Amino acid sequence: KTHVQLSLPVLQVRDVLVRGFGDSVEEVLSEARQHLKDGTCGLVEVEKGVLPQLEQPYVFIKRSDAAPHGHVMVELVAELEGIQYGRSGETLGVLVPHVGEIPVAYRKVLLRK
Repeated sequence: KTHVQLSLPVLQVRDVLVRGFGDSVEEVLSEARQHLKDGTCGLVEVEKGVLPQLEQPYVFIKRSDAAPHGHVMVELVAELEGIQYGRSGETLGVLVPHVGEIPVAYRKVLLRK
């Protein structure tokens, strides 16, 4: 399938134990895609002071369309030193590895895979 319905656990930034996917734009996008497929991917909602608590490069999920079965359509955009790799809509949050942190909510997304 070109798209996969996912429910992403929403994590508080101060709970997150692994604060990024790796060390290059290509690696973080790769790792994010693998974790999204394996159901081992969390979402941190971006507010004032969140991103400097996480590791660059960042992986964002961004709205790709204006929501089948409640799932918002999204795609991945990476960022390193203020340059983004991809072009998409509004940020729903930043992706991080999920290693058993207790979520505060779930974000239903339809991922262009």
